[PDB]
Amino acid sequence: SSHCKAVSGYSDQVVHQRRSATSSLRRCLLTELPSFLCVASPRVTAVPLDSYCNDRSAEYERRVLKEGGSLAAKQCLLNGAPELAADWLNRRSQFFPEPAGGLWSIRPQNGWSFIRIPGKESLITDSGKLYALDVLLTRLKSQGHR
Amino acid sequence: WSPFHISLKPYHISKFIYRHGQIRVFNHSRDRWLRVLSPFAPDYIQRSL
Amino acid sequence: PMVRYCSGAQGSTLSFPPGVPAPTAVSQRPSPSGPPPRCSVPGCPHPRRYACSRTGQALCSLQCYRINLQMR
Amino acid sequence: DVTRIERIGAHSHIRGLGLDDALEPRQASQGMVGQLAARRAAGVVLEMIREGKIAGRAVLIAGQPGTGKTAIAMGMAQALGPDTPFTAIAGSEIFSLEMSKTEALTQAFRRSIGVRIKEETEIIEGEVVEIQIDRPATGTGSKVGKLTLKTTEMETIYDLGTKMIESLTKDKVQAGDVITIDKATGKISKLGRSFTRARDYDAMGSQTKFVQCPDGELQKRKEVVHTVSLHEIDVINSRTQGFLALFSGDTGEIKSEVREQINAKVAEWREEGKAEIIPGVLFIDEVHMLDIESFSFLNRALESDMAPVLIMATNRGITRIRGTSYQSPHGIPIDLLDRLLIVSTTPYSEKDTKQILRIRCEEEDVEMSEDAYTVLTRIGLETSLRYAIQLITAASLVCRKRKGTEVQVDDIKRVYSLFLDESRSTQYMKEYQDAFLFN
Amino acid sequence: DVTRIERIGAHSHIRGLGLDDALEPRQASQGMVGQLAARRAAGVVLEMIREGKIAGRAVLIAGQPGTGKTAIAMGMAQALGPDTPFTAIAGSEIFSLEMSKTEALTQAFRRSIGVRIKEETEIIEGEVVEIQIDRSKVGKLTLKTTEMETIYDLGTKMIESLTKDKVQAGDVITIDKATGKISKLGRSFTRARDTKFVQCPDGELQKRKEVVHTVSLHEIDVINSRTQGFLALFSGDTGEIKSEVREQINAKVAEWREEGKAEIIPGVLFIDEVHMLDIESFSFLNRALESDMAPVLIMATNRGITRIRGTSYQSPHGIPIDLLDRLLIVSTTPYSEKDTKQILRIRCEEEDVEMSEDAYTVLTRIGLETSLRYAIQLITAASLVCRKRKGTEVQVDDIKRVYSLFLDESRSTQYMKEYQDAFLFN
Amino acid sequence: GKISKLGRSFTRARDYDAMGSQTKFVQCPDGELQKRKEVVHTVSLHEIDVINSRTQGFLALFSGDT
Amino acid sequence: TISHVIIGLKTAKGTKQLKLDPSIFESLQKERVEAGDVIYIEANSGAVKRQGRCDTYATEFDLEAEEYVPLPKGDVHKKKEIIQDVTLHDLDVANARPQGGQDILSMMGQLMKPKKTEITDKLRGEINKVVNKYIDQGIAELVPGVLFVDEV
Amino acid sequence: TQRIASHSHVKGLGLDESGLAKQAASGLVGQENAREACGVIVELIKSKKMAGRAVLLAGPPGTGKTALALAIAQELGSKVPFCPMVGSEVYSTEIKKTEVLMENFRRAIGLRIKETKEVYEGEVTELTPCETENPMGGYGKTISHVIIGLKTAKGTKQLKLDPSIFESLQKERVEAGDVIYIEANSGAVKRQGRCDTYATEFDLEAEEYVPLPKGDVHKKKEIIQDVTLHDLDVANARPQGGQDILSMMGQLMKPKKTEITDKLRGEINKVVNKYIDQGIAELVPGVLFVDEVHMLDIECFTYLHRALESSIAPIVIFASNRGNCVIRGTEDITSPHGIPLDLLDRVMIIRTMLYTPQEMKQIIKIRAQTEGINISEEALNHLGEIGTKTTLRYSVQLLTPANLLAKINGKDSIEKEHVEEISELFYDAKSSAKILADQQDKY
Amino acid sequence: TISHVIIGLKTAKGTKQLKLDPSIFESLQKERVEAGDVIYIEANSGAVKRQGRCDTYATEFDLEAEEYVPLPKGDVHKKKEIIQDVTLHDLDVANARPQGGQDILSMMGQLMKPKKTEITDKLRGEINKVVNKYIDQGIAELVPGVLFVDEV
Ligand SMILES: Nc1ncnc2c1ncn2[C@@H]1O[C@H](COP(=O)(O)OP(=O)(O)O)[C@@H](O)[C@H]1O
Ligand SMILES: Nc1ncnc2c1ncn2[C@@H]1O[C@H](COP(=O)(O)OP(=O)(O)O)[C@@H](O)[C@H]1O
Ligand SMILES: Nc1ncnc2c1ncn2[C@@H]1O[C@H](COP(=O)(O)OP(=O)(O)O)[C@@H](O)[C@H]1O
Ligand SMILES: [Zn+2]
Repeated sequence: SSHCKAVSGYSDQVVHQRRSATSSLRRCLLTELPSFLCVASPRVTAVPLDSYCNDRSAEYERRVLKEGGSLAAKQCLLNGAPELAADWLNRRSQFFPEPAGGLWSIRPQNGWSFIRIPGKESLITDSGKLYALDVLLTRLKSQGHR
Repeated sequence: WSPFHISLKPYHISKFIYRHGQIRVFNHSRDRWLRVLSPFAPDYIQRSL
Repeated sequence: PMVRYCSGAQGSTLSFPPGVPAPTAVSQRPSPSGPPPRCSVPGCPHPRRYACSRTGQALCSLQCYRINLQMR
Repeated sequence: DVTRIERIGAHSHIRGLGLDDALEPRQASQGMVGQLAARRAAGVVLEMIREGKIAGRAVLIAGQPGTGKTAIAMGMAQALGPDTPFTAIAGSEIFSLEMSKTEALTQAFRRSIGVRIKEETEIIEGEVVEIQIDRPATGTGSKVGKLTLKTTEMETIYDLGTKMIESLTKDKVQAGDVITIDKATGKISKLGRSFTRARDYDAMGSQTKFVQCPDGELQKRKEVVHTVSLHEIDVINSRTQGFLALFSGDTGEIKSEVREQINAKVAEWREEGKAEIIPGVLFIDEVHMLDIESFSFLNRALESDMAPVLIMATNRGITRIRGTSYQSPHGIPIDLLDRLLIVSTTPYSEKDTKQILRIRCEEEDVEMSEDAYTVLTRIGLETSLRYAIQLITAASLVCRKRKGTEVQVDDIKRVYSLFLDESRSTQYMKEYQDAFLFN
Repeated sequence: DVTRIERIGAHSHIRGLGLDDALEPRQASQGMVGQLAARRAAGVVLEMIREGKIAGRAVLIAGQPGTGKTAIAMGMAQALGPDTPFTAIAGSEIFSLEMSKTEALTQAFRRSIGVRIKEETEIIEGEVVEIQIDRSKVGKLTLKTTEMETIYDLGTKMIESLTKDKVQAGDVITIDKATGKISKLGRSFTRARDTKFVQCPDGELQKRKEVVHTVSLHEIDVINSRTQGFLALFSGDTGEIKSEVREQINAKVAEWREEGKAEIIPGVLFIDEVHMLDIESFSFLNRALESDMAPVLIMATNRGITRIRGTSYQSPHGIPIDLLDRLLIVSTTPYSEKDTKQILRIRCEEEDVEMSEDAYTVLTRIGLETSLRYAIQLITAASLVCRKRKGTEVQVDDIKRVYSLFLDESRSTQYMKEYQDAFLFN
Repeated sequence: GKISKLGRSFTRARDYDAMGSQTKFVQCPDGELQKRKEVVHTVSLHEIDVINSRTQGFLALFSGDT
Repeated sequence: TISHVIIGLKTAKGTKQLKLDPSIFESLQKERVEAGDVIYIEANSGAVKRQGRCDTYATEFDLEAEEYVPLPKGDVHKKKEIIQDVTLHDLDVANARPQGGQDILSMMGQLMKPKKTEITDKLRGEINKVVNKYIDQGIAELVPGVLFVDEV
Repeated sequence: TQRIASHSHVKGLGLDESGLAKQAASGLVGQENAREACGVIVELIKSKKMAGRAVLLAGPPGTGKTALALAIAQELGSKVPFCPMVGSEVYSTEIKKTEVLMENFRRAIGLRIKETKEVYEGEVTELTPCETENPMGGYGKTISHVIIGLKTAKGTKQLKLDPSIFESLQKERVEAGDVIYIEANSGAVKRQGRCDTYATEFDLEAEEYVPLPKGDVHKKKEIIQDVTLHDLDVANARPQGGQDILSMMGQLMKPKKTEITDKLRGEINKVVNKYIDQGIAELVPGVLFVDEVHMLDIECFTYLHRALESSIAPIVIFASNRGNCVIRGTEDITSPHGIPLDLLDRVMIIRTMLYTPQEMKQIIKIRAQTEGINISEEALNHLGEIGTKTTLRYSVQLLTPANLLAKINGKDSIEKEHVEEISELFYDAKSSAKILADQQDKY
Repeated sequence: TISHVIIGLKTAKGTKQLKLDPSIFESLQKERVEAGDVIYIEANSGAVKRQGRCDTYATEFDLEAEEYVPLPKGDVHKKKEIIQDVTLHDLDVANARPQGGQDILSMMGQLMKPKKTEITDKLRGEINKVVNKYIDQGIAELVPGVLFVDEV
């Protein structure tokens, strides 16, 4: 049960070949949950509330809060540790860099944005004619017809 | 489609409150004595140890 | 300016191009010392905990510090 | 000789309901004997569930203690199959300190309606010959490489982009390895090191098992079948990158809006033909324990179009409902009681108790004499069937202690004298009135 | 017609508590009528609230259900008006899960007493004509009102403050000098050729504006709790404010009052349905009403001699004698025929329904026989029926029809005894 | 090899007329400098439990958060 | 520090250069966006979505894992009108524990356990004022509905 | 010396080859039928066939039911788990009762798995990046491998390593004089610190020195570890990693028990089945002993109902000492032993009877000898008589204070006067109850 | 590199010079205090509060984001005798849990919401010992107060 992957459990796998149509069967193996499942999105999004005072000291303080209180804490909460941030900065010249330990390590399938661009494959599932044509095409391709 | 985005007017704190309202600001001279009298000071730690 | 790393069948290989900083270096064993330093007072056989400040000799404890202070 | 995690339990002999193609129960088949009417009704409801067209149907099984209600439940669970979701929940498995009773019941309901997805991907299984990495000196962090794969028939050379190289480095893949490459997602699954390539080796930097080389063509297609319950889809979509809550069970009182969103999305998924939704069965056992609020939530939750075919079980009589002071049949208010069919079970006889004992001994691999069988049946008629079932293992152990092979009446009498029954224990209990606590 | 968030509610027809300068109530004014002996006694409490000299006073309104004990307390809020805090909550809303019951009452007292201050600010408001920023950086812009123009040289900070918020020609902008915030209001009509259209401002560009501000005492307590304490004041995440912080804040406010650096505005706490409030809360109230910073509270009870919650003891109003001595009791009286008829007239005015004169007598009879609320809700149903009938004025035959569709408690209970078998647990 | 600052000497408590956020004035240590000896420690079993309860459990000894 | 971000976006019509706030740069670096990757930025919230590399770079690598999307059609910068159905409780809950924005507080609040909280009267009143202001602008239309309480 | 407990003498049931109970063996006297039944139960547990079978030891207080469970545990050995429990452990403020019970049920099932450890460790001396002498087109050299010299207290040897390990060596501070270790299976490198040999070249160094390793440079051994099935649950529920904001955040927050979902168990069972089928791990079922069961709840009993007929549950031994008592969680539903009848039909009842004065005296003597106490016969008989007057516990408890009184008086054994004085000093339950009844007006 | 910093204060009653340890210099640098600002300093606590730029520089720019204040009309050096009270419970609460050490410019106080906890007895004993030691040194004295309970 890794903390960075979506593992459903164990399920048998079938690997079909291309020659002689031989299908091999595998035993229990770790299975990753399909990505598409995540489709939910909140109805409304809000910017976090912020305060406002009427002097330069409070303005400076809230401008600090707008980009994090300190650089040390910012790289801590973004890479895992300041030394981890330095490692990520200089990893470019390393053949085998150590894995990152911050928010950049976490990579959700849809990202942190809730905007959802209409998938192209919807073209098939919105028209039956297209649906037909698709399956007939797969068929004819298999057979070899022009 | 994207979620409807809202943004509220910032909460307003007056300058009188920002200057004389934080207990953390008008009691720094009293929190200093609590940090002096804390038993976690290295002097007391070494002495007791 | 390309550093090549080949995990071949016969064995691994890491190549370095001309004028590359060639960070790969070497190491050696610095020569050790036979006897450890001892307390400057001939009678005391303890090792050197520290060196004195006023006169600058190896010392071990309060007694040898007082001895060195008196004998100077 | 080897002992797996699954042992011989109390219902380990029941392999089904034992019904013919005409749905007529047999006297003795598939580990089930007697109780013809209840088995018939169970077969009817099993065929009904298999058809899977109507929703929110409830069935209650009532009868005497130790008359096979749980046995019927396990039988229909085994007959249903492994690929059809079945959930067994006790009566007290919903009173939780982490979520409300209604929330627990909602999770139990949504845990029964499964979604089956067939996932077909294109993969490349092959042995690694050599790997080429060309690190940049300064530049801007762009890496380039090549990778040669070989099988017993064909071999090829592949180019590498800037995405799989980091994965290959993270997995630390070197020469002499057999790997499966997922073309779609891009993950690298490690099988093991080969044989011939192991001849040229440095000091031990990787010591593990050994494998062979994938024969045939280098590129193939793999297929997986995923069965995902609605509840875990809800948990997945309730928070970003939240997946340990499937195992940790930390999600509590999920927001409804997520639930309707998942319901709608599952509806479209069914319409598009990609995934297939299959209703399951929920089995709540000893359901007299449910508070009245749970029953009344069941009332409304059973009228939805996604509810499962819940099956009840109760052995109580005219008893007050938990949390109230009103009497009612089966300890259940009439409102819920008026929305389901009730199946009753009859007490057993000698002829079928003997066959129950015989099949239990066949399961446990114990041999007794016919006189021993008669004595055991007399015990299992003067005393409950569970006691007679339990005595079998003790008698077999006692017989094996004296280096015997066939259990005899003397062994059974010895075991009867050694252990005790509830009735005999209570009888011996009355003579120590002052010796016990709080009489 | 656009629909506001606020619509025609149960008490939406009340706008202020009508009384004369001598505190004597007239028969009909400001939408509410009746209760001659109750409106006069409410005026004294309203005057005490609007004074603010004395602290910690409790008044309880007791009477028959439906006799306006909630109506007069709702009109008191309207007559008090804004700028004086008024917190109204239900008696069953203090039983929180993440907050103690004793702490909820304290959190409710401190939402009603406020602290008011006045300060000065420098504001630069006007229409901008031209902006020029070179490549530190040098900036220059010319502001223009209807009565003057002025050029300005910008410092380095103002360069960023103007580049962050893209300001072009013909924009009416307001700037806080002490902070540097650009708050554009719109564009002028002059530059509209080739999105709120505002005209150019008036007067001097630089104004010394006096700004008054009031903050709840509970607001002050919550700000000091966390690193950003104001955030928890909207989401309710605050819980169990330490009792030592409250004492220090009280001392601070007391010395502010003594030095005249700020003023204290007493408020009103309305607590509805007190009859269901544990004896612990009552005992806490006995001691929380003797504080210097104790607001004035109005409380309403519609129950008689009843067992008080949490115990097995019986006391009037469902309140122990100890709390009854602290407060003053005002008793309402049941409405009469004329009062009921006038109430129906006022309601029909509120929902704007034109109905016949002969219907008032039958509606008044129905209200007098059915607790006066059923008649109140019958009006909208009758109007809907008449609208379905394509008529214009509500007639008697269109009321009795509704009288046959929707039942009341007495008729439904009578129809319940003859279906006893089919009804559960009776 | 861990440094544990205890404060400043009494005789060094005048060169600054505006002391910082947190400073303490303690007398200079006396006696021998590098002391080597044996000490006895009496620890309750509850402390050993709490320490291994979580990653940093010694805070719970005073906080009561265990 | 970073003050400006210069981004060149090439659609079917052509290419344009834009200057954007450093927060947009932070979001772009967050999503691992390089040259040749189709992106979609909204200016109301600053959110950035990456759809993968362009279809032109299809034959560059024999083996690859990234998905390829075709070149977008239309103008680089464009505004669109979206009709949305919402409830008061959605706005209230979104303002209770905010999750919008590209900062670190909301990003990490997106990962915590979603616990309910008791909303105070102040937030409800402020939401009422905001929605009234929206109504007065001729955009927000109110459609009150029905709540069905069963087994009351 | 190990301090004397209250059940130290119990070393076994003391049975023959034929299973008959000896009169006095392994610290147990009497209860012959109970000992025979417990031996049968021990054989059942060792059979590795049944699952979810339960036995209820029923008898008056102080008759040895608790002792017999410990005797069964001792006769079982130490390679099979034996989880004790009381009836009050279910009531938790952090998690529901049926999860406390499920976790405990999963505790009493243990695994045992074997593996090999291979490591190269020791002091580093030199690092020679041995090159191949003939760079390739477009490059000035071609490093072939890295020669690393490692020395321990046994000897020095040189190892040829992959060049990429050098990239890891510069990741840490790999200089001559440090001691390192590389895992053969993993292949990583880790630095422990500088040797003690160079601990005197300075007077104050910020790093702490470790002793030079003793033994061969390349170590390889075989180890067998035992983990219960509940440990896998907790390990999989809370992934202990550091390269995440979630892992570290949870590791900073207060740790709380979480209700483990049944899907996690469904996969752990599958993987352990696969590894058992591969012959790598050996499963050993154990025993779970609940004492004072009468403190459970009706919900707990109703969950135990379903819990017992499972094919995975271990063998459970219940113990109780209540008469006809009201079941906890109900109003007035009385039942024997405070246990519901429907559950009580799933258990095998073992009756435990009282103790005769001869057996009581034998128990007193056994306790005295195990405790290291010498007693005279004229005092042992008086102590046995006193115990028979009141109870066995009150007789056994007076052993130590009498010995202390005798040692104070200087005598090396207890006499009549010591026993009578101790009995005069302390009181029993019966006399105290009589005094309370007499003086009820002043309490 | 740095040992101490010399600062010069001036009002319309005189001028003084002060010597600051690097901690106070760091505190000044955090407040973004440059030459020509009105500063308030407390020697006992080390508090640093910037009260705005002096009015004499108000003409330096026509529009500046800063706010300007007049030169103070008072003594640069002020001495007072102050008597402070603090109950034991304050010490227990302060030392029970890790003190936030956050007074703005930190988002790590935005993670854990403070909650009242159960104070152990070991802490209370340590506090008692420390209080005894300090009142034996003569720095502080002790006063036994009174507790009053209603609705007992
Ligand atoms: N018809 C049957 N066929 C086979 N076994 C049965 C049958 N009825 C009861 N049994 C056996 O009786 C035992 C006890 O039954 P149980 O499940 O406790 O009944 P209930 O749950 O109704 O009390 C079970 O282990 C089961 O194997
Ligand atoms: N004096 C009054 N003037 C106008 N309407 C009234 C008056 N008294 C009661 N009502 C009506 O009664 C309804 C609510 O009664 P309410 O005051 O809640 O009863 P109670 O006083 O028993 O709480 C309101 O819709 C209101 O129109
Ligand atoms: N068969 C026995 N042999 C020796 N000692 C026994 C025996 N049975 C009981 N005892 C002693 O009795 C004491 C209490 O018995 P215990 O197991 O607590 O009874 P219960 O479980 O009924 O409370 C124990 O200290 C034990 O040494
Ligand atoms: Zn010396």
